[PDB]
Amino acid sequence: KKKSLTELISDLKGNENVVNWHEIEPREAKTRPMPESIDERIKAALSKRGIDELYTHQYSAFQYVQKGESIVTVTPTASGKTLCYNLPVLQSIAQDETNRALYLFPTKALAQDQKSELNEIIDEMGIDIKSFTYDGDTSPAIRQKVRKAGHIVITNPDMLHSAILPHHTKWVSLFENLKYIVIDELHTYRGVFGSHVANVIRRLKRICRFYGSDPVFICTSATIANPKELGEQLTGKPMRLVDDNGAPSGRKHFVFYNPPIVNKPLNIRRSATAEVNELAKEFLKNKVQTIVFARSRVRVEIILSHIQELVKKEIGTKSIRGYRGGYLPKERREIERGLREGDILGVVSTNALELGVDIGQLQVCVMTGYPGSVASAWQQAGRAGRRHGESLIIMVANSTPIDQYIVRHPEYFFNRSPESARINPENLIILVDHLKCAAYELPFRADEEFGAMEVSDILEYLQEEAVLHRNGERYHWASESFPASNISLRSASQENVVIVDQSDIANVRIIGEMDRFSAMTLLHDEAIYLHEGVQYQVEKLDWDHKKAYVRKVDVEYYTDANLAVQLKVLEIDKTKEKSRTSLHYGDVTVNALPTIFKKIKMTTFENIGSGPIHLPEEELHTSAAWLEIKTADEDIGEKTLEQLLLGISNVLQHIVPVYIMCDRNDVHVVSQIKAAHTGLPTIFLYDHYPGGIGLAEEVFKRFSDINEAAKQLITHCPCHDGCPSCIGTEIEGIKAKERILQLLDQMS
DNA sequence: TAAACCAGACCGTC
Ligand SMILES: Nc1ncnc2c1ncn2[C@@H]1O[C@H](COP(=O)(O)OP(=O)(O)NP(=O)(O)O)[C@@H](O)[C@H]1O
Ligand SMILES: [Zn+2]
Repeated sequence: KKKSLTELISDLKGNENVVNWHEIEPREAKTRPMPESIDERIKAALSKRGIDELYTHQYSAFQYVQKGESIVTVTPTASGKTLCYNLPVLQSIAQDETNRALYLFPTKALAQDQKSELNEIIDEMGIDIKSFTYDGDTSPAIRQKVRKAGHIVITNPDMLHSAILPHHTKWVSLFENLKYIVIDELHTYRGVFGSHVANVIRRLKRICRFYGSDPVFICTSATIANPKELGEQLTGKPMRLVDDNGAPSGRKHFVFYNPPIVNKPLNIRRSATAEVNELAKEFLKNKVQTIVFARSRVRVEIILSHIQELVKKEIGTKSIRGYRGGYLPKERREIERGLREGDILGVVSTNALELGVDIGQLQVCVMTGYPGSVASAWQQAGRAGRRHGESLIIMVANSTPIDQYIVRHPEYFFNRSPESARINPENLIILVDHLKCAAYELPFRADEEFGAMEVSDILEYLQEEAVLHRNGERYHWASESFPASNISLRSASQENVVIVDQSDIANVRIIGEMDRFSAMTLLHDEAIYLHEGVQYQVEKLDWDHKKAYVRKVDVEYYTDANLAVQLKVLEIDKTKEKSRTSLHYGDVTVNALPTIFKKIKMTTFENIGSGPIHLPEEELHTSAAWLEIKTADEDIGEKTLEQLLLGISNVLQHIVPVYIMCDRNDVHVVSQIKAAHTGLPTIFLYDHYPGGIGLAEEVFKRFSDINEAAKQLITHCPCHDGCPSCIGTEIEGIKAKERILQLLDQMS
């Protein structure tokens, strides 16, 4: 009636729907002694924390930083990440208490957690070293004190952009004695957002070199293929990489699971949801600490409900919690604390827990479908694993062509190294914005470089635009305006819809948040919102004021709605015809229609009703490049053509971010069989950004190279006929690669 | 697919 973790592994190993088993060997610690040049109080505080010797990567980090070489360390989960930058910083401040340090954290939550850990170690040390967070949530009263009292300042790239750099005169104390700059999640600063952050760091560099201090960069990265490369491109300093993980590891089983078949003629497999519910059932009933990742928020709530209902009989009510970003802050801090301290047995989470928050180590990880990227899969996997014991990671594939491809061909996943991080810090829009901010902070000499090389031409352009005035060889700010306040480092942002519960008007409370775009389908005027298994019904969605008023009624079902997406070219402004195709660049609009939502019983998963959603067709206006296929009378069948269009779309989504150095999400590639304005099959590439940010323009400009590199990728892909790294394994004839390549020929 | 962020200081009225 009680099975151990190893016994449960044995049961899984045999006679199952398992399709692959991958054993990751245990790794015993590799270590060096604590450098006894360290302050004795620091050694004692670390000895209390079980840190008597250092790991190889921690030691290498310390020595590298001690000599002044900038580092980027790839410290996995529970591998002593924090100490790599905490030891140099605390050492150097304990040496000369006039020293200071910047911590750059991608979120405010991680900033608060780092402040907490630093405060604990500082209290154990006994020296009056103050570490403050200066994010947006810092109340304006304490900000003045923090500027001139905080030895360690913990912020965002965002808050570095908007407040610290432009008021560098109010941060004198910090800037004159800046020895270290910590960047905690290098990989999250990629794509266009990384392009912005790069120029933010350039402005930080110029302020530092002005105030008389050249600090050294300590970066932490996830497992991306180019960590040193992204680190150098982002910091602009020579980066030396810390690869060798010297932390203790345990046996790790990484298993591919495929639901059984329930109707072979129609070839429908069981829900990955049901198999995951039952697997987490078996693991949590035996009190095994388990993380269960789900691809969407709704599936997170569904799996939470099912798992809790099936396991409450044996384990209890309060042992299993959910996790998604729309939760309240206090809620998420408590769930993190509970996963850490060991009083939460199971957690069902969105990808929000791929982010390196400290929830400790899990024993079992369950993936309800392939996350969508190799790096995300490996991140979800690294969330489980004891220091010495065993660990198990089950990836229950679903009915996705990509997931079933991983299942039919498991070597494909384990040979692909995780994705690369690409930024273009010389995007015209981004570089111009940040030049304006930098000039506002300090007058910029024309001959002096900004990152790569001289930028005097853009400075002439800026003087022409009444914004800069040129005195001598330096351009001064020539406008009463404040540039950094109207520039958003992640302008693909939004106001969020606040979820308010007017049940009793005596105690009306905010129960959560949700991005405006998602509220169209998850918080419509009769939606059901599930907040950690708690049922609410949206009474009314105030779209204009970003509010969703709900009540706590108890029903049997849950709502799901889908968005019909459209794309309409407004006007073509640049175009180039060819022998068989035509390539245009112009303005397009993407339209999202809420249409109707469906009611589905939670227990049976059967449709029990439908309803309308009366919301506006929300349209995004942006720029796009697109390719029209010219057809004669001798033309391909429509649906063979459509499948070929989908293949070309996949190949383009792979090649374009590589060529124009941006992220895969910075540009979408949509296929249309009969475009509305021409009737001709078309491939659209539009960057999803309110203002056209020039990705589609560069796609149009360098499109021939993109095309031929696409052909190159198709021919040098190791698969038979097709895989999800090229034409996407969903064309329904033989020799699909050849047809795709021929279409690429007619485009070239 | 989910998720994330944004002057310092003064002014005029409660
Ligand atoms: N030299 C050491 N000896 C013993 N334990 C150590 C040592 N260095 C680090 N640790 C342990 O490391 C644990 C947490 O590591 P940490 O510095 O937080 O990186 P991390 O867990 O990988 N960050 P994350 O990837 O977001 O989870 C603590 O519980 C420490 O006890
Ligand atoms: Zn392939």
